[PDB]
Amino acid sequence: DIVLTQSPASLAVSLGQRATISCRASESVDNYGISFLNWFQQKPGQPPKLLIYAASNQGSGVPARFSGSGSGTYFSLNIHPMEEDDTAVYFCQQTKGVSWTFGGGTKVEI
Amino acid sequence: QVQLQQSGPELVKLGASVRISCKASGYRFSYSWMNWVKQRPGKGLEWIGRIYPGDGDTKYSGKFKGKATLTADKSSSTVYMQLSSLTSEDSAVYFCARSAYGSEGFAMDYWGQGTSVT
Amino acid sequence: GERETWGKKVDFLLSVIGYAVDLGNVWRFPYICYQNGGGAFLLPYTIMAIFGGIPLFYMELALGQYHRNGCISIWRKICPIFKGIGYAICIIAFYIASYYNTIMAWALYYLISSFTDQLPWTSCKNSWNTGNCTNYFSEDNITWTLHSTSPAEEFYTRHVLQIHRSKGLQDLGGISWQLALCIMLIFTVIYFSIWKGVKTSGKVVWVTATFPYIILSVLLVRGATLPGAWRGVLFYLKPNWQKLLETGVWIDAAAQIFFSLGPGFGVLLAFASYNKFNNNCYQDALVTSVVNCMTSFVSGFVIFTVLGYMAEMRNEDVSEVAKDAGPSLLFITYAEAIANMPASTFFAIIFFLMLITLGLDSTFAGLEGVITAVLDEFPHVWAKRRERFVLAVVITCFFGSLVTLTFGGAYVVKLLEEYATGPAVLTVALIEAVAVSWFYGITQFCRDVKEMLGFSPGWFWRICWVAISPLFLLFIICSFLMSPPQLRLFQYNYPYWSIILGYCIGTSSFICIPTYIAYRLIITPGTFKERIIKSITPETP
Ligand SMILES: N#Cc1ccc2[nH]cc(CCCCN3CCN(c4ccc5oc(C(N)=O)cc5c4)CC3)c2c1
Ligand SMILES: CN(C)CCCN1c2ccccc2CCc2ccccc21
Repeated sequence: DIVLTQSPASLAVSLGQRATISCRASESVDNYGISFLNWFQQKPGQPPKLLIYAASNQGSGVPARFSGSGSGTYFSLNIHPMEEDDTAVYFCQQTKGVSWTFGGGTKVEI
Repeated sequence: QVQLQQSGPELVKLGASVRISCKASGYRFSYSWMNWVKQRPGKGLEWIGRIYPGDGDTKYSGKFKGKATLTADKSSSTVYMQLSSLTSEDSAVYFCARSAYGSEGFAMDYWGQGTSVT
Repeated sequence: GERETWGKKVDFLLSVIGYAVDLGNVWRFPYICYQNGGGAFLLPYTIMAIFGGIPLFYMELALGQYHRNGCISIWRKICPIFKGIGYAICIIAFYIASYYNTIMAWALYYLISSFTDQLPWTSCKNSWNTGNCTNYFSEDNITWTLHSTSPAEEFYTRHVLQIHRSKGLQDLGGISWQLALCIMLIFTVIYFSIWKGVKTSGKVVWVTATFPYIILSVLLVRGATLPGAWRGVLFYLKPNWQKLLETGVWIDAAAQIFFSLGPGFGVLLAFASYNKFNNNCYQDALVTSVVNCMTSFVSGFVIFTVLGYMAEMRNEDVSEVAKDAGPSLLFITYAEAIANMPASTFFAIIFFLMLITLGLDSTFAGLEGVITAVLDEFPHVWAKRRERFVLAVVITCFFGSLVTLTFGGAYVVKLLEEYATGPAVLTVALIEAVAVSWFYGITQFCRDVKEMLGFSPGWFWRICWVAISPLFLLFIICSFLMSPPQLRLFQYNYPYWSIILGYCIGTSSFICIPTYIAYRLIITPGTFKERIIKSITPETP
């Protein structure tokens, strides 16, 4: 069981600014070079489509707006300035063993 | 292509048991995990357990090992999780996420429809 | 402060046969014995051994037993100008203890990571990619792809080596702490085995050198019991006389027999320099070679009965089954076969135990050689405190081996394996043999052996040391002195500057010989003729 602290839990960002979402943990989840962590997005009434592999590599069928950076303990999701279509909840699901854990989610809106 | 399917919704009864199914197709499912999450209405996701059809390696977290025993049927391309002692808190949706290959960081690529129990 | 003799005669007879079989006889002999015919290789193995490895072995033993003066200080009694052989063999021992303990570190990691009831070679977990996984034969379906890799291969190249985090020799940053603290234990065992000289380095052999055989017996039994043993043993013993025509089989056989018997590396001298004078230096130099050959033969049976079982299970002939280098051939396919065996978690523990024990005593001997050499070279600043300078040589070898334990790992280990054992070591051995044979008159080298044993050497060794060994060493030198080095491990083509690096590593040796030759010719006075004639004859005070 790893603790996944997220902040800020709510981003009141408008159209045209680069919002940020932090995700810290005790580990040090960097394992075998590929930092075991992911980023999701749960639109209201939808399954959590995946965003980022290993907090750096893009997912599948996703625009290049959702970037990714960080290694070790501090993982950040520096989303490109977006419009009101990407209003959802973003989770930070690590994958380092043995029991994975989901974040708290940071809902974004104008 | 990869796509997953689940069963329909059920009813939450005090102490009853329910068997949530989850199909798989379009890939060699005998080597990819089949996660399970619980997204309660209004709150964030919560990891339930894990399974690996082909070796029987299952993991859990926070007493979910005695409340949800996962079972993988590698014949009909389906995975199960026999819930038990359904407390009023267990009335939520139950996705069936497919963990990707290990080199990608165990990415939950494809998700089922969601077997909500109420 | 006399020469500390061995505990018993068997105390040295076992130490030398522990030093003999290190890793060639356990993985390289079958891998080099199936590529070259299979049955047409044992004949160019035996008729090359008897001609170029056993006479050198007996010459080293007789020299060390008569002179009793080590490796670097024996040249002041053989040929003064060739005293650089000691410094050259010390540099060689440094490079080789640098690249050689990494394999033992990998084996110890496999040992300490095999205590789990389910070995981590059957499943396919996080650090082991699944997109190219599944090539393990324990599957009913016939799904296969040329890109798929077995889980044991991913365990060897992604968990212990972490070679996926290194694009080659261009960058190898990051050190494997789990291996950095794993090789430290092995070097601690080495120092605590050779921290007293021979009184403990002989007693450790009583359990380190005979234990690999006790494990090889049961492994051979289990392999012969396997369902599909004969399908592999037949291929191991199938002769292809059309392969014997090419000189490649002869070159490989000569290289294998030389680097398996290991004559002239400054260790057999240091060993024979300890036992008594009247000891039988013939009945122990003639049994060690045949014991090494029989060990290689039995280990070939083991490896190839396992490979035959694996091929029979994978529904495919023995070809196209783990065609790669030696360490891969022992850590991937054999590891998978062990993980699929019925009584798993036991045929892995004992296998890695034997794999580390038949390397520990070998490294003990390889370091004790140069230790005794440098000790009896300077008996005033040394030979009074042997507790020290062994810590020094161990820390030196460890700090030199700290580059082979990075995430690059095999990318440097293969280089130091196929460059530090090239024409440098063979030129050192050739110069040693031509100094003991041509310069130092073999008439005296027969008179002393006769007065030591009780009978002069027969006409077999009398003609070989002067015509066969210095010729079969010149041949083995000029063989791959022109062959293009094309290392290419793990589908990684080495850059061109790697060739210059290997040339410089080879030049690190065989530079001490001309250096000391010049340094000795300048000091002696007179014209060139007397300057030569002075430092050819032994001191003899
Ligand atoms: N300087 C220089 C220089 C110049 C020009 C060159 N062209 C090519 C080279 C080097 C190419 C590799 C040469 N090999 C290959 C294999 N090989 C060997 C075979 C059997 C064995 O068995 C064992 C064991 N049991 O340890 C060990 C062991 C080792 C020893 C040497 C080279 C180098
Ligand atoms: C080749 N087996 C049989 C000898 C033992 C290992 N030995 C080796 C190993 C490979 C090549 C040459 C040498 C020379 C002897 C030496 C000296 C110091 C440390 C290791 C080694």
